[PDB]
Amino acid sequence: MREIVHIQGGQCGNQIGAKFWEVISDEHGIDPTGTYHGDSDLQLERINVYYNEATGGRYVPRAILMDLEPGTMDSVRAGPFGQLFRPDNFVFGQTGAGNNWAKGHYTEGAELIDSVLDVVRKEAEGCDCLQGFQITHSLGGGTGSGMGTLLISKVREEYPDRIMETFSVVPSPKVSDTVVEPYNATLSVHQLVENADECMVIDNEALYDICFRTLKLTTPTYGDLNHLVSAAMSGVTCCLRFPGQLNSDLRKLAVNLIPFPRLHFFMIGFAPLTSRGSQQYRALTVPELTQQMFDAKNMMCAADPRHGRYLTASALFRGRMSTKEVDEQMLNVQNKNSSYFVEWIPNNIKSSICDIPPKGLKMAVTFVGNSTAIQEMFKRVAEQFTAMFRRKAFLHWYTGEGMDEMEFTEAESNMNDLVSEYQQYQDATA
Amino acid sequence: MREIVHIQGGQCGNQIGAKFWEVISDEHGIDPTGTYHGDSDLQLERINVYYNEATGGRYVPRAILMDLEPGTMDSVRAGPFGQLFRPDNFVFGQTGAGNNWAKGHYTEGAELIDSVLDVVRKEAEGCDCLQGFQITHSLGGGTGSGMGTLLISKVREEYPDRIMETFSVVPSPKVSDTVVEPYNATLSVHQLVENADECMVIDNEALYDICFRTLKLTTPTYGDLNHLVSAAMSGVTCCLRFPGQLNSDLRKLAVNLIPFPRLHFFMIGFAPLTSRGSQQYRALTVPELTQQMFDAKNMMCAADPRHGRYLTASALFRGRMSTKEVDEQMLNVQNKNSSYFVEWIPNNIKSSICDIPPKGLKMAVTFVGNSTAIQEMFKRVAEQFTAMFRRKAFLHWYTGEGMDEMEFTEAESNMNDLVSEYQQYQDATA
Amino acid sequence: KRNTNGMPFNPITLEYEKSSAGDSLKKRDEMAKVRGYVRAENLDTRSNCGYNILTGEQRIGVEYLVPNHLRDDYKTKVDLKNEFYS
Amino acid sequence: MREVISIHVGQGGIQVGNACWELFCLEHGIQPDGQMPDAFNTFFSETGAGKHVPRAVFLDLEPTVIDEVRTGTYRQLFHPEQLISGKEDAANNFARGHYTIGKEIVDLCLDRIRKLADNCTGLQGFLVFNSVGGGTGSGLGSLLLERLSVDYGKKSKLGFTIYPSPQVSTAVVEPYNSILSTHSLLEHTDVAVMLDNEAIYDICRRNLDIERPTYTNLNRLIAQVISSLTASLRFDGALNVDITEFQTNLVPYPRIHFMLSSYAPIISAEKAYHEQLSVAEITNSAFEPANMMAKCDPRHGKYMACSMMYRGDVVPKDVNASIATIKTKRTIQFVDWCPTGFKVGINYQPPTVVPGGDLAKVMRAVCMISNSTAIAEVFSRLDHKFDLMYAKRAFVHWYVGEGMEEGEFSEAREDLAALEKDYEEVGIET
Amino acid sequence: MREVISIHVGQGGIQVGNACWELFCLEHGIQPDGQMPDAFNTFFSETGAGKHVPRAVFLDLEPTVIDEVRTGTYRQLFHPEQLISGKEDAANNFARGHYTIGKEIVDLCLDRIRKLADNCTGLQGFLVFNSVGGGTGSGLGSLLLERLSVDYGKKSKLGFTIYPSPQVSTAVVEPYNSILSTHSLLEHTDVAVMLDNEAIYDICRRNLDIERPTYTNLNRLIAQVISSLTASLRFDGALNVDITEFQTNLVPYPRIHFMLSSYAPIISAEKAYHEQLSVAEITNSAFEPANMMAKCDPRHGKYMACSMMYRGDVVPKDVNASIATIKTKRTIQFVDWCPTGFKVGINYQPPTVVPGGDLAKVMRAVCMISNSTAIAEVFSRLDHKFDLMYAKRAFVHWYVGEGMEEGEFSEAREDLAALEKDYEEVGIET
Ligand SMILES: Nc1nc2c(ncn2[C@@H]2O[C@H](COP(=O)(O)OP(=O)(O)OP(=O)(O)O)[C@@H](O)[C@H]2O)c(=O)[nH]1
Ligand SMILES: Nc1nc2c(ncn2[C@@H]2O[C@H](COP(=O)(O)OP(=O)(O)OP(=O)(O)O)[C@@H](O)[C@H]2O)c(=O)[nH]1
Ligand SMILES: Nc1nc2c(ncn2[C@@H]2O[C@H](COP(=O)(O)OP(=O)(O)O)[C@@H](O)[C@H]2O)c(=O)[nH]1
Ligand SMILES: Nc1nc2c(ncn2[C@@H]2O[C@H](COP(=O)(O)OP(=O)(O)O)[C@@H](O)[C@H]2O)c(=O)[nH]1
Ligand SMILES: [Mg+2]
Ligand SMILES: [Mg+2]
Repeated sequence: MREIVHIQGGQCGNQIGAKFWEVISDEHGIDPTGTYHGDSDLQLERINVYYNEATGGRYVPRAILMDLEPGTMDSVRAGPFGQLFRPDNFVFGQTGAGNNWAKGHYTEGAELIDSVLDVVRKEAEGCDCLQGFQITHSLGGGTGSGMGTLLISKVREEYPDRIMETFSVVPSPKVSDTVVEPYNATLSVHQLVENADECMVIDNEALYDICFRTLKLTTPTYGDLNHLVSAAMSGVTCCLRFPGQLNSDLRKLAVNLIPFPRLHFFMIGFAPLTSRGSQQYRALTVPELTQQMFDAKNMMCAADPRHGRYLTASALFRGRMSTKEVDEQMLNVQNKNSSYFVEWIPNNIKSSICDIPPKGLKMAVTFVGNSTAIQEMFKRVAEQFTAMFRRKAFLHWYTGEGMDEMEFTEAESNMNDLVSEYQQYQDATA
Repeated sequence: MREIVHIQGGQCGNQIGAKFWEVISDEHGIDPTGTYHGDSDLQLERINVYYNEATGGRYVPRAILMDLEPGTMDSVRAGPFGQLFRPDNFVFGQTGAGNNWAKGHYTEGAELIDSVLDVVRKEAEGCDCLQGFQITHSLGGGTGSGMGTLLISKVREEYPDRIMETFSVVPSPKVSDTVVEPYNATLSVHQLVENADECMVIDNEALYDICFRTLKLTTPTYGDLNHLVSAAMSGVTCCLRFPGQLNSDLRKLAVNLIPFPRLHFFMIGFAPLTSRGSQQYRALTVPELTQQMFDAKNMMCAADPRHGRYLTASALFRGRMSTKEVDEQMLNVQNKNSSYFVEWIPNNIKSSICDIPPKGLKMAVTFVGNSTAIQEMFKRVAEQFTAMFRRKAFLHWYTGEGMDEMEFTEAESNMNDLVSEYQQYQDATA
Repeated sequence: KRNTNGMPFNPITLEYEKSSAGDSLKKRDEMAKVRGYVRAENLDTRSNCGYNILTGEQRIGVEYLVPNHLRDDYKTKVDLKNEFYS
Repeated sequence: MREVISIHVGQGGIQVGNACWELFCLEHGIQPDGQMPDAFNTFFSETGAGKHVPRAVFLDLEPTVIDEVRTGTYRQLFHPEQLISGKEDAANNFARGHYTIGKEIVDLCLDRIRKLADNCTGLQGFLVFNSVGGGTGSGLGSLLLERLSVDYGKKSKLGFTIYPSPQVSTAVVEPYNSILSTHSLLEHTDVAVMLDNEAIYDICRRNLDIERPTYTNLNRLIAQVISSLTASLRFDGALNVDITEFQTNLVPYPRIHFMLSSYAPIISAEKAYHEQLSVAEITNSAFEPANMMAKCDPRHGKYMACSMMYRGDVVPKDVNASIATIKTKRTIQFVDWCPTGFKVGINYQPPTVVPGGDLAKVMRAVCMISNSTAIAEVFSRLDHKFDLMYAKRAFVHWYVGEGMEEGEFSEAREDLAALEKDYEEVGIET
Repeated sequence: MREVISIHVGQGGIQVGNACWELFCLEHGIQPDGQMPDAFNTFFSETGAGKHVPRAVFLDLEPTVIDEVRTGTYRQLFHPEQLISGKEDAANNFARGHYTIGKEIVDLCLDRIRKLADNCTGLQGFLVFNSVGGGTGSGLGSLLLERLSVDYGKKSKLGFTIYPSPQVSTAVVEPYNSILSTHSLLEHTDVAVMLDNEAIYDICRRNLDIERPTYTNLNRLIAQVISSLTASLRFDGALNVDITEFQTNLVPYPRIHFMLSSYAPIISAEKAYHEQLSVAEITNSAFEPANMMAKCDPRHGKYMACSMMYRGDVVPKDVNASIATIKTKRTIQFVDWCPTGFKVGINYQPPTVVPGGDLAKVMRAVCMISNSTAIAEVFSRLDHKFDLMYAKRAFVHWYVGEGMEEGEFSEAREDLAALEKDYEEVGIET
């Protein structure tokens, strides 16, 4: 019951999913052949959340994979746990977008999306009670940031009451791999605010910083960043698949973390994270988890959370632990940092406990906090956008496929209005 | 009981039968020497449907092979399972038709057909309870499209209450191998509508498209097209040879799929079909079968089924599966696609379940749907016919053997009337 | 040969009947099968620490999926590129 | 049980018959002595024990060529008394070989034809070879065709005539007898194929890279074309074609049966293997105007119907994918009243190589027989050449004194005018 | 399902095509005979059984180079009739190869292009190679580009032109046809890469330590650059880049698409292994002005956008840590309206070594494609050279007498003046 379907688009989203599904399968004891080989009874009670049942007793994820080029899905199939995905759900084009948002949203993405919407509708109509959808995509690419966001609007138009999740990677100015990143980032943020019920920003720069400083491993690769993102993704829905002292589905988090409908851009972090050589030194206790949870360097975004004030915060503890300690520590982390918490909403931290810890760990915490410090990312994105747009650089590529500069002006104005009205509440006082 | 005899004509029909009988023999465990070597008891209970019994314990098909030239039957005898056919049933002429419909229907086909009708009468009078006849022939050839269709009328005149099947390959304009295809296609369609109880159109172009896109094999050959057609042919009569939850003979399909006596031209498709490299990825489930079953590219005809509305549909599931899932999936495939189903006949999908799956597969589905989209094939055939006939091109070959242009005019008019009255119900509303 | 299909696997069953032509697939796939493991084995690994990013416990090998009947042929094959980019 | 009889008359006919009869003996494994050290039956007959006898007859009034045949290595092959020879040559005079000396020889030839025909049981038709620009060749060919058309009636006869080149000529009086022979075979032959020497000289020069060709090199290419045409009768193939299946596919009207041929690939062993010889490139080369086997430009006229034969390991889907490309091109346009104009045949036996010859061994080849509206140019230029000398009645006394009437020249001119008017009338769109 | 077609015209084009086609065959394991003893599909095509055929066509009017190709070790590889050859050379006259002899050859080339394109299903784009300072090369390249731009339209074409050196020159008239060809490809080619010989001579002398280089050493480096550019289409990588993803990242405006390349490392086996070849040092060497592949100074102008490809075992974090260092340096400054200018690609396959060549085997390499404002100097110096001789109308009679008009020289001068003004207008800060 109350299950969700997985939809991913683009190369970055496909690579994120290729590790997210591996993590989920390892958590539920599903072999790469789709056969259950788990140890505990609880591993099968709520498997309908992510997995479907077919004849022969094997399980198949309800994931939908889409891209405008076939290479990435032809590569993910040969990887581990690549056989679980149903071949029918693979939809792709023969041309690609070339990191051009217009091509992936107006000319090419519009004709292809009917086929993927057909299978999306097939998956949603069938399921017992829908909880919602979760979306993984990147804002630094053309086909992803175009087709995914248009699909968001199409899904929202047909299921207005369901919940919608988006895990979005925004292009940081530090590690830049594409010159046209500001254009399709700014165009995508315009559409994303209007339809997504929840959005979670993730930055490659913050992932590299975490890998270099906390784990202290010499050579980070995309596999480590994907593993961290996958652990963070799994931590959110853990209590929906396992029993606990205070169950809290996604809708309950939506109620408690979004004060106003347009303020739904969160930054997350996962604890504990320790190096291989120091994993024996540390002792896992609730104070040790909560001190690392609110650490500024532990956030999955380069945004500095002590440059603003938290509107609200959430924590999803895992493992068996006493609730009194959790509540007193949450109170203590809020009394010692009163300057960084907005004062006109008292008791702005939500807590939840799940009795099933991750495989290999005795305690774990997932942190989701809505803070005013996120304005800095939109500020720098808009700064680069307005630095590049004033000369009409690279504009002809977009304008040759039916798009105009008016949609750029409206997007810039709406993004600046969002930036302004997000900080409006930072200076608000009672 | 309720058995049928096999009659095939022409080179294309002989090549189709040469694989159909191999598939049937492999299904029933009959060696190419006519000796049973099967494993299951059910393999012998209903073997009287297709095979006769002779002294020495060997089995012989009740097939009749006819052609106007001896080469094709002299070649099929040397192939595998070629010894099963009784030498007495081979009837042939010494001249041939040369792809001329008039020669194969008026001058040469009229004198020879007495001998083949003698053996046809011998086969039908003897059998326990007749169910009917099934005919395989091609509309792109002269001798086939002439002699087969005249034999249809002769059989119908003597057995008006029995059922008659025809698997007809119509010449597509994409892959054309004969210049005089429109003439003998149009002449044959005129006679075929008046006598055949059921007709199933098959196109080489659709078979090549399927082989190139779904199976993704590099070099298709006639053996693969024949194998697909043979699997589709076997799927229809499976429940008549094996037990099941809801047995449904050919007459029951005739009742439920033909609303009006002149609308009996179906297009079919077989599922599942997967590539060699992806046969391990996929998991066989009822949703996976039904999503591929209604796929437009899976149809054995180039006609696009989302260009019209289904009058009715049928599905013949194979293997052991729950009926509740089948019914709910059939309902779901009809609620999500209400625009493509005619509205004045509710619940227009028939389902059947057979507990014996094909050898090597755990589940299989055969789809037979009567749709209004078939008009496009007759439209293009008539377009080519009227483009060629207006100049009286190649007309002297036909008119030199007692035929006249009046029979061409009547055939064109009747075919156009069929095209019009078939789409008349597409725009009909309640 | 008009009635025997181009390849050993009939589309309906997508499977083979034993003889060399059938055997090549039950053979080439063993080869072809091995090649796929190595890049996938490789792609996550060069990027990967080998030790879990947070726990730090030593990682596990990907060797389990391939059947042990062909376990050794895969052995030498992985090393040939191991030396090439050694 | 399928047979064909080839007739060779005149020096050119005998010299091309020798060329085809090395090739057939080599292709069926028969040694020059006639002894093998069931496909032979089309061209040969079994004598009961040992040698095989060709189903061919050689005719000539001038004894030199026959005497050369009866002393070469093939002296033991042919039956001694089917090499009918005369004493006095016609000496390029058409009236001689039609009225004076051919009549006394034609009876023996007809007796031999009857004696060969009574042996065959499945006679498909006759083949005849004759160089048109000679007395005995044209005259005896005309007389034999006229006798056969009434002795046998509806049996099919095929004529591989060699018309004179546009400007290159060996005689000075060949237009007269060429026009008269065209008159004679216009109403008496079912198929006529164009074979002028200049085009084949250009083919040899450009492709075979021979700067000094002789008649043998031309005759070997003609023999290869004949073998490609008749391969389908004696070898197994996925898509067979019979001789009787031509007038139903290439001959729109009884008067129009002159068509021109082409062959591909033509390449030497020194540079053949450096390129892959795909089916697409060979079928493109076959349609090149410079590779026509008759010196006519297809770009100057429409196409009516194309019958083109493949042999080797070609797959039908690759053939269809190449027919589509040709239909795409804007430089090749078909007539309005013919939507599809291609008849395709596929055979498995690759072309055989003759040792010491020019062509190399290849696995794929294509031979096309195409009927086009552009053929009227050769008739127009031959007519213009005829009129120049007939204005002054030059060389007429050599014909009037051999029994021919004065008015016989005019009616051939009228029939050519009628043919040219008919070709113009057919090619106009509706 | 992704393909690309490479066009080689002129002596320099054919001699660099040979250089790239040893490298591709070596990199994909294909023997020179074309036989292997799924990544090949980008450059090759499967013939069904055995050999592979390159997707390349060789053009030249002068037969010597093609004859050398057709007799070397690679005689069996290329298809025999895609090596189009003429009879008469253009002799460094541009008007000849654009108006007199190139027109009669261009039709065959276009037919070959169509025959190759119909085979591809996912055609990414075209590649073309031509030395600019020659008659046939520049003229036929211009004519082919002009025909392709209208036959296909939006398909991408890439041009690897070799402009003359600042002072070193082989001809005396090459500025004229260089300017005319720049005129022709300015409005017709999507990407143009600079390749003058003097810079590569200096690279060989300084790094490879060869004091007497020949053209083969230059062509091998160019082939390595091409392989590095196209590696991402046929090998798995953590950060892929497609050809269509260029005009969205390197081309700010439709007129500005001339950029200059560089490669690193370039080192011999005698001293390669003594140093570690870290990613930081190779990415520093790639940006050195002395390692530009075209003799232009980047210190004289701003950068617009840098697209730079890695291959080997490089980790993204090390790439980011090196992009930061380059942004730090004060000697490299980017244009004001471009905050981020780097597009990064990472591939896993290390560069392959050719036996007997100059370069050694290394595990890391970097190839950069950078668009900079400093490129205007080559245009200015070519313009100055052109004006000196056009003042007195020298050598003009060799062009006017080949069908070209008198005024055609002036408008190329005006377009170069427009381009130089545009480059100055873009580089000024706001
Ligand atoms: N293709 C081809 N044409 C030939 C050959 N020999 C002769 N011809 C043509 O035949 C024409 C003349 O007819 P011939 O066959 O030589 O002589 P004929 O048909 O026996 O007639 P007579 O002169 O009466 O003996 C010439 O114009 C030649 O073009 C040959 O070996 N090959
Ligand atoms: N990099 C490089 N440049 C070459 C090579 N061969 C010739 N060139 C350049 O090409 C210019 C002249 O054009 P070519 O390619 O030699 O001759 P073409 O393009 O065939 O034109 P034609 O003279 O009419 O035959 C010279 O200035 C050379 O700099 C080569 O092998 N490598
Ligand atoms: N975490 C992670 N990020 C990736 C990976 N591959 C690419 N990216 C990021 O995705 C961005 C490029 O997105 P792109 O591939 O063009 O998206 P697309 O246009 O939808 O295909 C880069 O800035 C990378 O930082 C990966 O394997 N893991
Ligand atoms: N599926 C299949 N179709 C075939 C085969 N052989 C021929 N055909 C089709 O049959 C058509 C020609 O029919 P034809 O042989 O002239 O029929 P006939 O006149 O009765 O002998 C062609 O268009 C082919 O597409 C075969 O082996 N398998
Ligand atoms: Mg003679
Ligand atoms: Mg040259």
